[PDB]
Amino acid sequence: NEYDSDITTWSPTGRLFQIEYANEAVNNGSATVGVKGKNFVVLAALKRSPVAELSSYQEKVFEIDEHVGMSISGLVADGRVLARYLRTECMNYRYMYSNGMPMNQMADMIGEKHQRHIQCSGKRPFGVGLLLAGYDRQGPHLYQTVPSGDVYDYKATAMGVRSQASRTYLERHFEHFSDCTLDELVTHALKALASATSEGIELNVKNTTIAIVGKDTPFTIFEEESARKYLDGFKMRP
Amino acid sequence: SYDRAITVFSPDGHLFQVEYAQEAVKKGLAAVGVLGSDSVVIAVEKKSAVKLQDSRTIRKIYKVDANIYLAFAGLSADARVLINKAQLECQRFSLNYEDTMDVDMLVRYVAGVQQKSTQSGGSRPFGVATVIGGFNEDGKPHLWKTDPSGMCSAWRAVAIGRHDQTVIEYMEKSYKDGMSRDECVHFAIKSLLEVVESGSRNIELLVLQYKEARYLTEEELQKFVVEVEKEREEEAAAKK
Amino acid sequence: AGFDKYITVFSPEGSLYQVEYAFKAVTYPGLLTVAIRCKDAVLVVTQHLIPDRLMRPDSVTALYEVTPNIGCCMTGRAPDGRALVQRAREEASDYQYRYGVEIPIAVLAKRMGDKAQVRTQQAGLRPMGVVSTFIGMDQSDQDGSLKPQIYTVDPAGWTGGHIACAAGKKQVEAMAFLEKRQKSTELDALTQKEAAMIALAALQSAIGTAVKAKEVEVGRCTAANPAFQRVPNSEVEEWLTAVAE
Amino acid sequence: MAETAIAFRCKDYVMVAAAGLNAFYYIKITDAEDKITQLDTHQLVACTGENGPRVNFTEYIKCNLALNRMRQHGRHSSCESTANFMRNCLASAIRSREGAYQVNCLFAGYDTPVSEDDDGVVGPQLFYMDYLGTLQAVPYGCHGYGACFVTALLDRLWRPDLSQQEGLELMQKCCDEVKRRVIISNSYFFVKAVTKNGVEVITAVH
Amino acid sequence: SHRYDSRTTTFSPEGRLYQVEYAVEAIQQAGTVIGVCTKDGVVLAGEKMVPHPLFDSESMQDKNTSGEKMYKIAEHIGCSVAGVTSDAYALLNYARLSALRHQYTFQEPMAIEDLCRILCDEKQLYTQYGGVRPYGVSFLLVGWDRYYGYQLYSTEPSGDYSAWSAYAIGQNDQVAHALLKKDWHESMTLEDGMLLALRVLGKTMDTAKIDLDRVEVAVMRKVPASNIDQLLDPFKHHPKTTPRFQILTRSELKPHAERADQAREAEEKAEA
Amino acid sequence: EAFYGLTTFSPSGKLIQIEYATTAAGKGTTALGVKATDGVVIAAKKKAPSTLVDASSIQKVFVLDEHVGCTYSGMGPDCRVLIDSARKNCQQYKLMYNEPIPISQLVRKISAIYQEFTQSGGVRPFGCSLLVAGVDANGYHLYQVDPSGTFWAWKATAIGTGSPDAKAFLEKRYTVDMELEDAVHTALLTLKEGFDGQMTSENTQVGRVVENRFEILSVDQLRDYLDQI
Amino acid sequence: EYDRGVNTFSPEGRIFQIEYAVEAIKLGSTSLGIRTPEGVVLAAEKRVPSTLVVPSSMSKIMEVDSHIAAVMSGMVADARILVEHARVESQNHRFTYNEPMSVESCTLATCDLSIQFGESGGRRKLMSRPFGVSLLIAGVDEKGPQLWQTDPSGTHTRYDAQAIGGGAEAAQSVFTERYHRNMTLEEGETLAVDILKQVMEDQLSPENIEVAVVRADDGKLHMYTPTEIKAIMSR
Amino acid sequence: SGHDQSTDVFSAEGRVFQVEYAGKAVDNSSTAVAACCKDGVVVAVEKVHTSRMLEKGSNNRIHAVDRQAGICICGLLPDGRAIVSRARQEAENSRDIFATPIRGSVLANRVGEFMHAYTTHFAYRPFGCSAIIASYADDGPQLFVSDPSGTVAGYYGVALGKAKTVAKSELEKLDFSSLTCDEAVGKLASILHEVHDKQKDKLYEVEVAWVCDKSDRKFVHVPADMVPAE
Repeated sequence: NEYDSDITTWSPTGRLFQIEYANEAVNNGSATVGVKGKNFVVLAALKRSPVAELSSYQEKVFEIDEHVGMSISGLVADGRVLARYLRTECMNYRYMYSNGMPMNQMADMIGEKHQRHIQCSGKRPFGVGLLLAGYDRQGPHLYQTVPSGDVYDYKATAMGVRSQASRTYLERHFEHFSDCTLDELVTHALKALASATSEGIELNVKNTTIAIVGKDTPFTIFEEESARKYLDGFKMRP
Repeated sequence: SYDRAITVFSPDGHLFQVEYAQEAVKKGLAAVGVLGSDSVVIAVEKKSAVKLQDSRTIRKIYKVDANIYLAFAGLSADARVLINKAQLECQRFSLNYEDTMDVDMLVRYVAGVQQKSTQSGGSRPFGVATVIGGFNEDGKPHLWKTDPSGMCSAWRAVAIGRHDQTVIEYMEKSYKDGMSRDECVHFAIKSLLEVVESGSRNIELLVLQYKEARYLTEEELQKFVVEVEKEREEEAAAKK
Repeated sequence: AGFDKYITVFSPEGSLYQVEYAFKAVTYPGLLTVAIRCKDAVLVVTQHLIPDRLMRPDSVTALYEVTPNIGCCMTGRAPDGRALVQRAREEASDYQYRYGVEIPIAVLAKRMGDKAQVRTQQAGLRPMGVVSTFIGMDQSDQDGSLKPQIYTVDPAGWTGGHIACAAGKKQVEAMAFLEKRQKSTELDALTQKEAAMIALAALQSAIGTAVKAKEVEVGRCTAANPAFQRVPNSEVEEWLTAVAE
Repeated sequence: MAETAIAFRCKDYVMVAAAGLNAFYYIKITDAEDKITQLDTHQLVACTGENGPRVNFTEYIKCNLALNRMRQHGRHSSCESTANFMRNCLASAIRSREGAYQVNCLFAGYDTPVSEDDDGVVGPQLFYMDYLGTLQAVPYGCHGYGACFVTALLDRLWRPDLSQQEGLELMQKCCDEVKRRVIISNSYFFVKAVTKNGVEVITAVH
Repeated sequence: SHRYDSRTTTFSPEGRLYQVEYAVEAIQQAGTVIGVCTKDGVVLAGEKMVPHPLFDSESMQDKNTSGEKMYKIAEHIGCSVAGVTSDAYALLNYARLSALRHQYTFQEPMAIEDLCRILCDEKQLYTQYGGVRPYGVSFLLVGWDRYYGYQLYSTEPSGDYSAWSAYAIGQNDQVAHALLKKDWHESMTLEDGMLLALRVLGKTMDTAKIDLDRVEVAVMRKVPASNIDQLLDPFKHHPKTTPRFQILTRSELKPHAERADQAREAEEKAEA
Repeated sequence: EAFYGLTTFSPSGKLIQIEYATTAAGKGTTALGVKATDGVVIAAKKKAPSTLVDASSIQKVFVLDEHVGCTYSGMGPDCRVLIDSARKNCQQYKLMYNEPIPISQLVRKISAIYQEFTQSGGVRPFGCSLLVAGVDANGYHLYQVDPSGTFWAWKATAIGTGSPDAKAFLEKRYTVDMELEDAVHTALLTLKEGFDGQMTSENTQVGRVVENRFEILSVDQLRDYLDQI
Repeated sequence: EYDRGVNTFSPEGRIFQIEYAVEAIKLGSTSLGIRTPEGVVLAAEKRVPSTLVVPSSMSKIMEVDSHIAAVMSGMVADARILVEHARVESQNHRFTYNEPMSVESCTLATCDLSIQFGESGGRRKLMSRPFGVSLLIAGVDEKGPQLWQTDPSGTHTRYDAQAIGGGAEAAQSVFTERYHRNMTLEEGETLAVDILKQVMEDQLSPENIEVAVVRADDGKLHMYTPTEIKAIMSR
Repeated sequence: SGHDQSTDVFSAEGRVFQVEYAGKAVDNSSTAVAACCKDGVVVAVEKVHTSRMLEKGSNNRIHAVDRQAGICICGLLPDGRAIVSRARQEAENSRDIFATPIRGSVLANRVGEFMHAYTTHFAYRPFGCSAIIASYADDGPQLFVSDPSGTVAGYYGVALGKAKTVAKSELEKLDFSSLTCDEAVGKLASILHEVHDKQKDKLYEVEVAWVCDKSDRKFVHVPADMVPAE
């Protein structure tokens, strides 16, 4: 293949192979699931488990603003850069208007930022995908961004390694998400995340992060200590 | 401006430009530095007497500062650029702090410059390795070596240039700690003559003592080289 | 030393391949234009054919106004010429703001040729695959009268005046017809009607299809009316009927 | 200008002297501050002005001279070359954003043949330097309030062929005159000399 | 695009810079010029291209600044070039600018070694930075300064320079070096030194009865001062003798050429 | 953005890009110049591609200043950049010294742009050669400048296609004490020898440097010289 | 080779330059790190090129601040830039907030410097290549002893016991056993010494390795001398 | 070979192959149609969804550029978003520097000039989308199409995308002189539904927008209960 070595090279069939490679990079990251309810959005992130004594920690879920947060999958450095950019833009907006940025405008800004790096010769696409969970006057929002620059407005979605199982599970309970309560939404997200784990690994607090955003709930991250309420009692019943 | 990435990684984790600069150093004139109890001896290969060079003597060991002297192996022009940078750094240091730069500070600066030469776009690395000797303002003789990759290390006896590994391995088993001024001058030549020809007109040696650096005259060099070559014949006879 | 034809570097024969290839982009679209000048006016006729009946015929055109007194026709890659038109307009405006007088047509053509030459010496820039034909009136000295003027700019930056010129697909046949007609009559002594008839006859003979009025667009500058304007379709129709004899 | 610097050149030496005064608006911070900076082995400058600009200018000049000696393999610069370098620096300062150096200089030196091919100056050299970038070779020069008091005195008493001891007595007379006629207290005068053997710090005169 | 970048300032698997070596090879085909540094002056003798019958001489006044092969950098500095002449002109202008800047700053003539060093950094800069080709020219610098007297320097198209008592660049430089080593001594006069120059040139270009239309000679010597005016600045020391760079004319070069070729017969007739 | 050099050395020490540019500079129409004890005359060949080209609009002889002219052979668009730079240099010199620029200094200035484009990054050498003729304080001058930047001073020379034959013809006919109109006759005859058809006053452009000025010849003047050879 | 650019993606999604710089880490010396409630221990193999080298001039463990140390593996010349940047950022944090800078923040600053590589000049001059250095930053802060690991990709990861360099996989295999949450400082030191023994081609001597400790109770960094290393071995 | 790797290179026959590859990428995108009805412009696009869990309105391809102007994207959506941002910048420049709404032809020319500039430099690649500009300015209703090559053409009716030829043939059956936007919306929706293959794109939605007199000459989306069900 002589059309995949550059970003400003079109394939003869009308393809951009570097962006496809970045999508492949996103497809190899840790699995994460986003679920949108009537008033709440819940993200579930599958972090690395310890090797029987050695617990490694890596920050995947970020808090962007009082009403916004996101989960990354893929290149962690690209996710950090995108988090810094989003936090700066949120701080700029809240300074000018004394209110949080609307989620649609935010998604447009992330899309434009992604597109800025897919057309210049001295640039490369972000090898990371994002799940944006937020709340504004228009209600709950759940977005997914890809290295190509496309932003998808989702009722429920998943991304990462072996996330097709999570997606096909969510495709059976998503139409009821508008009626499930917060606890039911968390259980659905946890089941979707568990559908993406390996054979011999069951979900537990050591290897799962739970992010929640709502109407009166600022974007809150839930980890080892605070995740006891949602993960201590939980098991996949086939 | 032109800022293309010149030094890049290879599929085996190697920087080919740095390795090629090191290979260019491997083809340079040999140089040795010896650390003594109160003196630092620097000897360089002093390529030859062409009979066409100027009668006026020119030193192949360069005075970076009143206390700090340098020798190089590799490309001469890159070495001159590096030496000019080091001299400017010494003057800037003595102008911003009123104190003379220590040997290790200058060595770190030179190593940093060489490192930046391997990570700046549109630029190839310096093909120079250096041996830097001197004294701080509180005695403390210092001898350091830098490579094209920008790595600096202090030695008790160091060799750079062609066949430097052989010289280092030879003087590893024969270097004694805390030698005198005459021993070190004796030690540097016999280590240098292992890879340079027995012709006595191709050695340039300089001794550094506290606030006093003096190049040996040709006759004083002959006195030491005859002794070291004679000792080499007795060593050969002792072997077989 | 292997490619020598993807960037603006000399071939072993002392030629620029990327500039010769831009000359083939002029004739690639299959369009043809003919510009002529009579004793008191200058006309340009460009093929304006719209195979797609769903396309608004008056939206796409190859005739542009550079200045009220200088008009232009672009033959070749349609967007490329558009870009050059913009440049030309800027080269006019700045000139108008620098000297206070309207830019002469020859000066504008020379500056446009200078712009084209830059893209043939800088490596990263692609030449504009169009031939520019500027028509207008030139203010003469010592008598004050106006004279028709045609100036062509090549993708190589070559700038040249013309009594009559053709550019595009089958331009050689049109030039041969114009040269043959020039051997008998004197083009600079003809009237506007005769020059228009000659230009339309050359355009028809180059392609051999007996064009209608909707298939061509004509721009014009006259001594009485120095402004560049497009000839209405009725006058083109009467010209074509006069040619049909 | 508050501090007076004196210099005079004889057949075999140049003697300079600089008041050691340092003050804060009427307060004598110290009276022993050496304002004579040795630039080279046979070169020095006596500088009048406030501490900041004077120290910065002298250190800049000395560091540049040392750097030139390094890059020229220990080749020492002539007095005229160094004086012109200082003059160029001062003249460039007056048209720069940071402003002019508020320093007045008396540059003294002794020129020796650098090699057997040398055919330049061999005697002593003295240069008067204004803060604006003026440079003038003078037999004697002065800066400060007492300068004029000394100058006429020198015009009365200076001779080209004065000996070292008689030159020392003349400098003592000049310093005494400055102490006698200037309201600004210049008690100590920091005398140095340049001869063929280099720079000597003379303690007899103060 | 980066595909067509030739990567001039890059190392090769042997640590050698191919552009520098190719420039050196280019200089090998240039005309030969030989410099001889004596104790009472320095002689430059170079072969110029065969004069076409339609060549015209630029009717320049002051016929001592630049010839067909030899140029003046400063009043005390001269040079000869070998290689790309158009590249040599830019470097000559740069050297003149550097010398005049040094004279502006210090009001003293620039040292020959300092000028040689400053223009060698210019050549070195193009071999490490910029991504363009280096200068394909070698310089033979001559001059006088009070620190070392008469000097002779040679520069490579890599930034390297060396000081020589006698050297040569251009065609057959190895043969010229071999012949100069045979015949050179420190107790050599200027006229003897010039005799060594031509005799080595005429043998490298393989000619008997050395042709005056194909050889150019320049001399850096010292002459008595002419324009010393003490009244305009009474405190300035004016040296008795000043260095002078003079390019020999057709009538001035042939008296020395006659010495060279009769010397040639005197040395070749006794070989039997 | 194209900051690397396009002209590089070859294993034989040759700058093949400059050689190719020189080859391009020798493919234009024949131009020539002749010096004489009281002036220099340069003549070019304006052979239009067709009879519909309005030969009055095409120029191969240019005025650089009130005392210096030029003509070329090769790429015309490449030549126009150098023509404009030379005119600007002449104007700047007149502004600086209030004197006409000497021909040698102008030739040096032109040669520096050639070297700039043969060594700087992202550009190719020029594909034209210049013949510069003028007057200065030390007489009449005629220079040839090539794409490499090298320049020579000539008594009579030619550039373009058929230049070896033109130079051979000029060598036998040129005389050291040739005067002005004799040089014009020689130049016209040399052009006629290699001319494909008949030389008309609309087919040739001639400029004779006469003692203070360049003064491109008029159509009537060229007819007066064409009906005499 | 310059066939591919420095920002190109592999068909598997990995950046070629970053993956090539990772393989340079495995060609370097072995470095260790142990986190325990009593403190954090850094160990490193010196691998001097000769017996004539002054071993203190090739310090594999550098002090970022009085509470933060850093041990590098790979290209020591590039590691100096990272350690200098970390020192500058820590001093800036102390200047601005009048408090010691956290270990995680220092690692964040190091990775922020590391990620800034590329080829497009534009407005900012970037590095032509990523760093061939993996950093292991140890420290004590308000969250107790913390150990972090830095990659050439610019990704920081908090670890309990991490090893970098040539003997990485064997050290991890030893880590799977013989390690728990609440080892004492002496036990961690002995574990580090034994792991260095298991992955060292040369013989272990007090001057052959470098050991440093940041104590939880003290809160300060303590470089161990050869006699202290011998005392560790004599246990 | 190397004659199709960058836009700054002409082929031996005078072609720019990278632009053609971008146009090929456009030709593989979802179908869009547009009609100028002598009283306004109606544009209709089909959006193919790869997931059934997408929120309604996701991946909007029609965006308002000014009050009276809008752009539909056929091709790479992020490139279309960049083009829409450029068009919005052009429209507000006219309203701020010249105090007048931008004419449809002027906006189309600006979009074409912006898209063409990326086909001339080696450091950039052409946009992989076609832009449909629908305006109702002082120059009347205007419908333009901008090609990745940067050429703009005005149309009465236009079709782009994978199912382009059949949609164009269906558009050939309209009159466009008696056609009004009210019935044109239904006509375009019916054409899009008929021409779309139901066995390859399982999840499809029809997104229709228009700007005529009924919206006070404002470019807006249709009321939800106006397009046909199928």
